[PDB]
Amino acid sequence: MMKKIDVKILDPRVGKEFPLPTYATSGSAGLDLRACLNDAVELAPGDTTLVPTGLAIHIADPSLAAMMLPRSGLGHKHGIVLGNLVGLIDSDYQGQLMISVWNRGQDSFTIQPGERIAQMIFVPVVQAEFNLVEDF
Amino acid sequence: MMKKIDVKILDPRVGKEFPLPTYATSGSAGLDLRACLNDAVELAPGDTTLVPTGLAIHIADPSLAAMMLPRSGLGHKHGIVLGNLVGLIDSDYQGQLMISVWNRGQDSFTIQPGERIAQMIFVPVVQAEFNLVEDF
Amino acid sequence: MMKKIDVKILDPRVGKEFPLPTYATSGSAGLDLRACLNDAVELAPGDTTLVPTGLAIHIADPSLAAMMLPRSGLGHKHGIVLGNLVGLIDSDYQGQLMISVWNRGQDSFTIQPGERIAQMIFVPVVQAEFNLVEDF
Ligand SMILES: O=c1ccn([C@H]2C[C@H](O)[C@@H](COP(=O)(O)OP(=O)(O)O)O2)c(=O)[nH]1
Ligand SMILES: O=c1ccn([C@H]2C[C@H](O)[C@@H](COP(=O)(O)OP(=O)(O)O)O2)c(=O)[nH]1
Ligand SMILES: O=c1ccn([C@H]2C[C@H](O)[C@@H](COP(=O)(O)OP(=O)(O)O)O2)c(=O)[nH]1
Repeated sequence: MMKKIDVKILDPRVGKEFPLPTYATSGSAGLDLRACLNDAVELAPGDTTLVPTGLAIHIADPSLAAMMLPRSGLGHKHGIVLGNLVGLIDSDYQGQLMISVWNRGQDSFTIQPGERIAQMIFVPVVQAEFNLVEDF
Repeated sequence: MMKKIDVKILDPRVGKEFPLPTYATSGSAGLDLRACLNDAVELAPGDTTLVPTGLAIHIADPSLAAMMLPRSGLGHKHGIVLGNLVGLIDSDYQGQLMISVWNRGQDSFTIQPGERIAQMIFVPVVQAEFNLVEDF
Repeated sequence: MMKKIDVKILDPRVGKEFPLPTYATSGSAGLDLRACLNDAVELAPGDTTLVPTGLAIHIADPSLAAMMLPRSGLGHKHGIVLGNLVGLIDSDYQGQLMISVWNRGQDSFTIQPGERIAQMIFVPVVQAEFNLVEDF
């Protein structure tokens, strides 16, 4: 299913020094995001850091949200995951996408400028209207 | 999209001492949940604890589930996340919502009564009917 | 909502030594997955391991993805979660489902052959078509 999402580029390097995110295959559910850094960031085990993506999106439709997940190989093989585990991006959020990266493993790891470090999917969300009942 | 969800309050303090969860903005995808505690809980790095919310919901529609996620600022900035990473609440679950809180960081942190510590979103789920094939 | 998903069994023990995954209740959103191991795997605190499921699925519909989540009791009570926190399975992925299991807790834990260690849900995903704008 395709839905149009507005995106604004916040850093000159995006699209130039490294590309805008794209779905690898037609059956891909997540987009990879890349670290828009100036210099490489070394993470010792336990450290977390905030990495800019140089992008800002505006989903604008209230039935849709985006989730940021770890990448499997990096999570499982290298211990490089998200400090907030899963990031949730609301339809009305329009600031920069920032990635909390946490080193949950036992070896230092250096994030390279432009490396793909997390992935994003867009899911339908429903807003609950609570019906108070004293018992179900 | 709005769907009606039944909710039963399990503790007298909910709605009184602190409010029932609400969507901050019209374009919010998650509801914040608050710790329905009697006393503050100090978490040393590594500790996990189970926090009641004083609420029980009953989604009751089998095409819908709820997920409990960490809050970004607390996850990323303070290392306060969920012990089971992401909690999944089924449509037929009707017991109390309980939040596993884990201190994945390096400083002790005290959870205050009524503090917002996790967030919940409602997503559509599909139930798979498996078609056995010997090869795709 | 029911959607048909093709599944191919990769190990003789699946369906025989332990069953194919099923929804416990009609209102269940996730399927439990079981470790298709030969011998029990002991995990010391900090360790991660990759566990086969002996299964391969092919969602094949591009509006649908599957997520692998920790099980609550094991995550919260025993510190046994996923090394990549949340696993995302694309509609065109057709290789074995493998589970990164991480021991985030403080006690060694042994995974038994056939034990249920993670759960899977199928969610609708949307593929974003980015509309470049200089400002929102
Ligand atoms: O990994 C993340 C998570 C969230 N956000 C943005 C989008 C979201 O709308 C806003 C607030 O996030 P939250 O999960 O509501 O947490 P908090 O209220 O603790 O800031 O920050 C990010 O850029 N990256
Ligand atoms: O953070 C959580 C996760 C789950 N639950 C409830 C809802 C769910 O229906 C029930 C069982 O959870 P599960 O993920 O199926 O795990 P387990 O079978 O290991 O108890 O517990 C919570 O209250 N909080
Ligand atoms: O827990 C997991 C996560 C993913 N996969 C499969 C499905 C997915 O299509 C493929 C690639 O996963 P990914 O999240 O894209 O990460 P990476 O590109 O780092 O391999 O591996 C698994 O078997 N188990």
